[PDB]
Amino acid sequence: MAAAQKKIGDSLDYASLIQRAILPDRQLSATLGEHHFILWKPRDVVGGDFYVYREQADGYLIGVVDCAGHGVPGALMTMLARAAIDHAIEAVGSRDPAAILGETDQAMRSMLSALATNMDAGLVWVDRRRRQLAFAGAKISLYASDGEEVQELKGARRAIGDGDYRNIEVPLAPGWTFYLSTDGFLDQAGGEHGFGFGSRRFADMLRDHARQPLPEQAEAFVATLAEYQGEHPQRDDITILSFRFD
Amino acid sequence: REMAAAQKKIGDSLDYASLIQRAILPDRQLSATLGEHHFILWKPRDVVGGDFYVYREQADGYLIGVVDCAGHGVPGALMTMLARAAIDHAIEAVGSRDPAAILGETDQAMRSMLLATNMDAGLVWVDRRRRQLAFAGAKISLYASDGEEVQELKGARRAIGDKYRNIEVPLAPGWTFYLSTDGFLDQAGGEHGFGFGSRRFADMLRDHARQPLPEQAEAFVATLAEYQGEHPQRDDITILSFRFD
Ligand SMILES: [Mg+2]
Ligand SMILES: [Mg+2]
Ligand SMILES: [Mg+2]
Ligand SMILES: [Mg+2]
Ligand SMILES: [Mg+2]
Ligand SMILES: [Mg+2]
Repeated sequence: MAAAQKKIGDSLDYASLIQRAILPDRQLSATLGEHHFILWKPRDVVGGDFYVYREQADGYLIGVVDCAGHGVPGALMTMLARAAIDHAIEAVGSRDPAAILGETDQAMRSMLSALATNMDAGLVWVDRRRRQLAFAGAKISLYASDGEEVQELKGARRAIGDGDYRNIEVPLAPGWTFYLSTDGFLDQAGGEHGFGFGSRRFADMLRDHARQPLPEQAEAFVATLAEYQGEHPQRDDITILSFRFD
Repeated sequence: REMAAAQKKIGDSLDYASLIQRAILPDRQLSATLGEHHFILWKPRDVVGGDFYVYREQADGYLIGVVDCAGHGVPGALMTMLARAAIDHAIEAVGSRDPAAILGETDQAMRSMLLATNMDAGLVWVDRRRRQLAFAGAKISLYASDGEEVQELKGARRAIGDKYRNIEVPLAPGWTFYLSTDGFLDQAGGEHGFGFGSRRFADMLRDHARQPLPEQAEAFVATLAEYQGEHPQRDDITILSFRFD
């Protein structure tokens, strides 16, 4: 009998309302408008992926997080990590991504006493006033493109909760689109042999669309994966948070 | 054609999600500091629930409490992660000695992060140095018994998320204290499928209040199992008990 399957589905659908409530959608739309786009597709109804955003007068903090697991266990991690990120932003400010990650790690260790509790994160402080960007990541990269060149600011090879973090500071040039993605989109199986999309198809896709309006890029990226994937099930939670300077 | 493998996947996922929820519980700290001066009864309705409990040891005393978040199952379990972190923030912002201030601050921390979102909580600051207690609750009571009388320090009839004060009380020797969510008192059973209730609960506490707390815990489980019979578990159950002298 599939009556139990209906019960769980209704329970998870309501749990997705809780997980959506912790996402900064409204704030992103109201402050960045079309100078951002969000792609957020959990594998199940609730996932282990989420994203953060904190607007300041002089710039903004923006990031993506992939907590251990997907489904319900991943979604539980997402609640803890969202609160751990808020604590960290309050303890060290929103301008130092490496300090935020260090403090997030500590806050997580403080709440969780064999359990996979590690998490990937890519955090960026966009300092509009001083025209420079600070990035710090644990197994998450910052991709940047002007439609000609594709740069990848690689994150540390260590996940949060196992590592000391450092910021990568780049000049902030106009005409550049930035992309923060979890592994899910790049790991999506598909195509002729069932290989994951990968870093090379991803960098090419970004360069190809980087100069385009971000609402158009978002649509093209969704249609590019839908096409690639075909009949293959979604392998992992997908998140792409994009933002553009001038 | 019956894709039953999905039901296995979800079951294994929930069982692993219960390891995450158990990791946020202060079991180890409670056992290491209170030993047999405490007992915990924690039984979610499903694999994961909306109920949890807190504990924070200080040099001069301890903070102990129970929380019942909106819902049960997975949605309830998501609320517990948020509330656990909101309680940590509140303890850091106002200290672990003012239960009413902790509840106020927990409410604010919850409103900043987030739909039924209200929650019940009963928080107690046990002062060892002043030989007193401070209690504040939102739809949760503090029960006390010496095996003869039963005292109930009632919490506000409003939940955290609607509209808090401390009730200070002296610690007399031979008294056992009990913090329970509504789940045990709402358990359907008996002759007419009625919930256990406050009067059967007070009598149960009085009947066992003189026993070692590991024995009380067992008697409480056997009392509900008997009452419940064939009735399914109606809600998440939590009983956190503590004793001084
Ligand atoms: Mg994950
Ligand atoms: Mg990975
Ligand atoms: Mg992933
Ligand atoms: Mg509940
Ligand atoms: Mg109730
Ligand atoms: Mg309840």
